[PDB]
Amino acid sequence: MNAPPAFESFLLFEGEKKITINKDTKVPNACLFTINKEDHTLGNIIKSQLLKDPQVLFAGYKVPHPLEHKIIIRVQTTPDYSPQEAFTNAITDLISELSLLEERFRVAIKDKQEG
Amino acid sequence: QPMIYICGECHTENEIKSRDPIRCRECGYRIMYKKRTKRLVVFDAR
Amino acid sequence: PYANQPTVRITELTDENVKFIIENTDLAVANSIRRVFIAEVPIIAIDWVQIDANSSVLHDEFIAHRLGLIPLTSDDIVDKLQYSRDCTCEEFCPECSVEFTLDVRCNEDQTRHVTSRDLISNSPRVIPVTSRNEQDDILIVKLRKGQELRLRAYAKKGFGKEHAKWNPTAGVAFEYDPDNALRHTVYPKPEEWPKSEYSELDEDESQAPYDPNGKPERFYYNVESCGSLRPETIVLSALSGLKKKLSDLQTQLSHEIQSD
Amino acid sequence: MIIPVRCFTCGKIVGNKWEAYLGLLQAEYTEGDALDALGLKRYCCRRMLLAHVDLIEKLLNYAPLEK
Amino acid sequence: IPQIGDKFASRHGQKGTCGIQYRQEDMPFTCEGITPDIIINPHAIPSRMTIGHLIECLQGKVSANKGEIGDATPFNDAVNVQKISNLLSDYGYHLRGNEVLYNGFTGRKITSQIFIGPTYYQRL
Ligand SMILES: [Zn+2]
Ligand SMILES: [Zn+2]
Ligand SMILES: [Zn+2]
Repeated sequence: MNAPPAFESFLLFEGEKKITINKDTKVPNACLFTINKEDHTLGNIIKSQLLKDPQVLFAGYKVPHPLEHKIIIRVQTTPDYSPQEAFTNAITDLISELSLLEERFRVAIKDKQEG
Repeated sequence: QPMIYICGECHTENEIKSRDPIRCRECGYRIMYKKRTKRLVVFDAR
Repeated sequence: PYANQPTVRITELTDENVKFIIENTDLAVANSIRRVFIAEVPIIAIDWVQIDANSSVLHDEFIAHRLGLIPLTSDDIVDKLQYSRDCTCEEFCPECSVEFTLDVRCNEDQTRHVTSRDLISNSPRVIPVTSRNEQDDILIVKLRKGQELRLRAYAKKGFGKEHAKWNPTAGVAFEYDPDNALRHTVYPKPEEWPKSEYSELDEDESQAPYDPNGKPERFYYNVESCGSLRPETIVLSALSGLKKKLSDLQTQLSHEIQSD
Repeated sequence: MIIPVRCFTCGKIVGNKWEAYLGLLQAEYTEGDALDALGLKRYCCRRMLLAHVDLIEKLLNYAPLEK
Repeated sequence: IPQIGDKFASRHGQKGTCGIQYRQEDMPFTCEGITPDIIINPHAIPSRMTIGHLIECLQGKVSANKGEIGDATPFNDAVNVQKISNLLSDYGYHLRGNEVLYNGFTGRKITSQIFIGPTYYQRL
């Protein structure tokens, strides 16, 4: 009667942007990234990778409503740095980490099956 | 057009037209069931 | 400001589960990997049923739901098939779906067990796991003499976010800091609690001394497979899926940055 | 009415274990040992097999609608 | 199919509607990846004093781990909480039915060890 289709958690609606960047006016060098059709899976890793950047002053995320299917990630960096650049570098670092983890898991599987 | 029904007691496929008392021709039982439609109903296995 | 250099150590690899350890990674990465095991590792499962005849004691949606939860071998085919969203065909085609047929009739006096062995596929690679060449076959329905079940299913590509039938795991044990050194738990009576299988403590010692400078490292995993994928295929597909989620996010990020 | 396919909690397949479970029980296994023989180690799957009531066997005592 | 707003009840007067449904990766999990089918609020216990709910949960954990059916007949001196706890401690569990759970969203351990186990629920 009121059950949303299960794909609405993963699929973007037509004309709906995957990610939107909005300047935070309260403090300088801060941005809000509203990412649609993602959840804690990417939010937590992006936040925790951003916390590894010493040029990042704030890194947090929230799912504003569990029934809704977006996350907001707030990133504040030092003045010489940018929150967009920080977010990009965090994603790049996560991708490199996962590539290395995948190659090493392939090697470990090969060793385990062989000996 | 035929509207074949099944008997509740003898399970016999028998045709009955409108304005006809509901009686199985094989055993006279008074309760009949319609057969499953031929239309194509789809289920999402969820 | 840069990526981790995680290492891996697989401590057990069977056809049923994989038990491994990831070290030198963040807890968020470990838990996102754990979540992707459950919710973003695609597999093949029946997601469309057409009941041509069902004289069984279970109604049509019961049979359909029951067929959807039968695991189908998805190892090499799931990467090749497309989502029906992405397929440029009609409702179905062999590029985005797999056809199954089931046609059973109980004529004999003993009860006929309509099992997953009766799910006949057009694709030899995508078959019910129990039907793969021990464990018995999954029971779809029991039929009495004169009862009959004839249906036509189509299996699709999906993951556990959409429905648990596309979840490839039969349990994902995840653990870290087996000895409570980070004190992320606070036992009122630490002596009362059993020791983890990964604990390295003498029996007199209940929990490790508190580590003020500690961070969660060395996450232990036991990924049990429902049958569709091999456990190591579940882990590899999870890592690839998480990496493609991040890559797509970065692509959209670049479009948003350059459009500003 | 019939043995579920998956364990509600973890999603382990239990549909193929009901008949084997009954065969082990008539083989003079205890329910715990039978559940151990089938590889149900989490108490959720043990719940699934141990608390199941096979009502379909009673529904098959009624003649079908068509012969 | 059960949904938000459907009424469920245990056998102890503990009724309530489904507030929300989380997927298995969003629910909290034990070290062996068991997620709860249902999560009920601890504040429903103290005023109500439905200790039978807790004893049934603990007895049910013992029953599921032992392969038996628990005897909850009302006035039975051969079955008390200490015996059930001693039985549960033999299966590698905290004797009082608590377990370390992990946050499904972040994977971090929950500081307070949660009371979890099989309980018979009813859909109304
Ligand atoms: Zn008749
Ligand atoms: Zn197609
Ligand atoms: Zn289970």
